[PDB]
Amino acid sequence: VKYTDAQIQRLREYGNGTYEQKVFEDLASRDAAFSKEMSVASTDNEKKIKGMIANPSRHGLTQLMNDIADALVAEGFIEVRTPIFISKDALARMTITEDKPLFKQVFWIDEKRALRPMLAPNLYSVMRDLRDHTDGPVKIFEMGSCFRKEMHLEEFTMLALGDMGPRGDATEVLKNYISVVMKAAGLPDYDLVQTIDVEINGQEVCSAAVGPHDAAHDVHEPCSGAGFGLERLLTIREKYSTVKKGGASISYLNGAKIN
Amino acid sequence: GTVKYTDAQIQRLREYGNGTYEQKVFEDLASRDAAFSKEMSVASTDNEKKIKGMIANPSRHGLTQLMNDIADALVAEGFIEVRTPIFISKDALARMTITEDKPLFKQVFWIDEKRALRPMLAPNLYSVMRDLRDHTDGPVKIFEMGSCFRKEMHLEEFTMLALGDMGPRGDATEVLKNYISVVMKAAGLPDYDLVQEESDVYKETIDVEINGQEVCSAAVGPHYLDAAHDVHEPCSGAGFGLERLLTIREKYSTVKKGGASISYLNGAKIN
Ligand SMILES: [N]C1=N[C]=NC2=C1N=[C]N2[C]1O[C]([C]OP([O])(=O)(OP([O])(=O)OP([O])([O])=O)/O=C(\[O])[C]([N+])[C]C2=[C][C]=C3[N]C4=C([C]=[C][C]=[C]4)C(=O)C3=[C]2)[C]([O])[C]1[O]
Ligand SMILES: Nc1ncnc2c1ncn2[C@@H]1O[C@H](COP(=O)(O)OP(=O)(O)OP(=O)(O)O)[C@@H](O)[C@H]1O
Ligand SMILES: [Mg+2]
Ligand SMILES: [Mg+2]
Ligand SMILES: [Mg+2]
Ligand SMILES: [Mg+2]
Ligand SMILES: [Mg+2]
Repeated sequence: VKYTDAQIQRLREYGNGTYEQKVFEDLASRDAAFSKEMSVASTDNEKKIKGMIANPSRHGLTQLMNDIADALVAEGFIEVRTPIFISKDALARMTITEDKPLFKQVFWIDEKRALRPMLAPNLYSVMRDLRDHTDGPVKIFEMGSCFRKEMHLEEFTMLALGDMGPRGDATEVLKNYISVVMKAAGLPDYDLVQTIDVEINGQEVCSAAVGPHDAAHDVHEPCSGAGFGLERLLTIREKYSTVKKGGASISYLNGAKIN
Repeated sequence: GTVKYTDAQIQRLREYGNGTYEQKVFEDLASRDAAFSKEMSVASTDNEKKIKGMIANPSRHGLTQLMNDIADALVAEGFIEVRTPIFISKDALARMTITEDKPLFKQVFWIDEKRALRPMLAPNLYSVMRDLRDHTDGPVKIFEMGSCFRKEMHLEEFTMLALGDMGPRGDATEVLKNYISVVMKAAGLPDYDLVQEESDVYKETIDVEINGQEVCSAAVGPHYLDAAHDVHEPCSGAGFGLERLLTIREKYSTVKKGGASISYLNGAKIN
């Protein structure tokens, strides 16, 4: 026997073990193991919360953001912050129009504005404007909340980075930026898949592309960028049993259930 | 003289300039207009220099840096940093006494019939604080920094720092004043006034004001609000506007330049 579906959900509520691989000889031994792992999960959870209260730390998601950010600034990236609201026109220039599947996932605020589902539209705008002020390449990044109707969260934290202007072996430059982020995140082992996808054990954690060409302009600047889901990265690194425990929450705090 | 820059001229000067244009007086319209022309060119020169410096010396964002400076100070004092969802429920708003007939209710961005963008951090922080009380007999001290939203020194999206301290050791007002001091000093704004102000939600607040400008509202309770969140002990909290703090410290001429933007970056207009 394995743990039942309901037992798996019960174990993952307070526990961060790997429960799905466990196998047993009969119901009696499944049930004995379940009772023991439930008790251990709950007591460990309680001790972890008592530890945060006793010795508070920066939030794990905030820490991950700072670790990546300082690595990117050291690589010459400017940090930007852009609004969570974006325009319908801005989405349509992203090709996210009434027919695209993502469009149905957009949270509208009024007839003309939405919560951003991605950072790219704002980031490309800022990169283009900064390039008006320099002869050299412009490298920027942003970390912030994005929203989609729905490892899926309705609110999730994206890291988006971009590099605009004269490059030189753009694909290798982008792969190096991915390396910088993944190593700074504490996840040095990953797979690149095909535009480039980053996977860990088959789970996508980043999508990146060279030359996402900006209908407003006949002639484009060379551009590269990459978008990472930070709750996914944190979940994988800390081995949390669901993606709902390491990010924003009123039930979980840094992996532990508070209620 | 008595002639000032026109309101339109002030807006034009502040678009790229961070000077103090509202102070200028002139003898006549000709002198006003000649000064305007000169100071518009200064403003755009200074703005371009700031942009070029940012490109030559990439850095963390000013708002992010302020957030880190204050957060590290609060963690050093034993505050837990929490992150909570931007979405909150209509019922959560009602427990704050933000119901259909209140003015703040009119400022809420609704996502659907039952959910809204949070206009304040208190609803989620009350929930987390109360749950953490189940795990300790001592003080419960938490803070969050994050975006709040209100239909509208006012932004529609702004970054609140909110802190809560439940079951403080000592007098709740004295403790609140001390943690306000920790924040303001860590923000680089050690000179400020505390002023009692009226509040629809809190009855009375203690506000932090710098030269008359509110940057924080804080309160002990009141009891009805605490009890609505199942809190039955001395409690206090405070909410700071981080863009307002940064604007005042960096002497930016509007509140739109130091936070999130696709036009401004750290005080400079990029378009
Ligand atoms: N729009 C805008 N923009 C910018 N900024 C801003 C805005 N709004 C606001 N802001 C800021 O924030 C702060 C705070 O807020 P308020 O106060 O509301 O505001 P007002 O008064 O309205 O203002 P004006 O200027 O218009 O006049 O407030 C609030 O929200 C409050 N909530 C704060 C607080 C207090 C207390 C408490 N307690 C507690 C908690 C939690 C838990 C426990 C306890 C909390 O959180 C809290 C909070 C202002 O100042 C500005 O800066
Ligand atoms: N709902 C979500 N919750 C958490 N992370 C997300 C969510 N949507 C996207 N991400 C993260 O943002 C990154 C940006 O990629 P992108 O917008 O192309 O995602 P996607 O193609 O919709 O992903 P998925 O196939 O995993 O749903 C994704 O690699 C993922 O890590
Ligand atoms: Mg998706
Ligand atoms: Mg993808
Ligand atoms: Mg107000
Ligand atoms: Mg006020
Ligand atoms: Mg106030």
